[PDB]
Amino acid sequence: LIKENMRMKVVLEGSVNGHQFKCTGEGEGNPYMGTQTMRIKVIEGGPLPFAFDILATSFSRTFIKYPKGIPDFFKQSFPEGFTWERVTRYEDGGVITVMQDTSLEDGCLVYHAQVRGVNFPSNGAVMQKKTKGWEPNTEMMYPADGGLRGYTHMALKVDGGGHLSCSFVTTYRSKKTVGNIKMPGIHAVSHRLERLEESDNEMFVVQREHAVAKFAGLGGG
Repeated sequence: LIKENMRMKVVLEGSVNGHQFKCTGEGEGNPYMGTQTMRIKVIEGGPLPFAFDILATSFSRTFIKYPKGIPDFFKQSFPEGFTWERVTRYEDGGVITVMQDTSLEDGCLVYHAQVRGVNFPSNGAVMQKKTKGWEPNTEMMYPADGGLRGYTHMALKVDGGGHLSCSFVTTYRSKKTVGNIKMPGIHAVSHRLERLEESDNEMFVVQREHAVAKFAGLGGG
């Protein structure tokens, strides 16, 4: 079901500080190598009056490299797929809630994300488009009643060389209820998300991600 080269398509829509928009993306990657690239268009509501960086982490968990010794929750969830629900809090008060469905349709991964952001300061780096991409990070993953909870502290680079911190907790839930998933233990996922291309107003973006699971040291228990 999950081949060495897999394509994905995504619809992402919602609002940030009351501004409605819709984006569509399509890409491909190597799910067992933890690599993927996506080409994204803002098709409604552009140009967005906020940094695209705040959406970039909402566009793919099937594409994580898992070593022997750590079961891959996401790959095992197919054909039914899985969902994820996330609340992201930024240090300047911005809050983004995202609900995402992941499905496998005609051999393609198909994502739908609904996003609602509020409370971003009007003259902050996000709403003034003064961001410069995400620093690499490590997400902790914990088993929780047959799903996973992911916990992340991320740093968004800003003009002036500072960072805006954010944290989030993601609930990952499998839609497979025929067949069982072999649950992992506590582990960590290292991510690096890079912007490859962008147009002037960010209405076209290409981004690539590398994600590799690892054991979590003392925090692994």
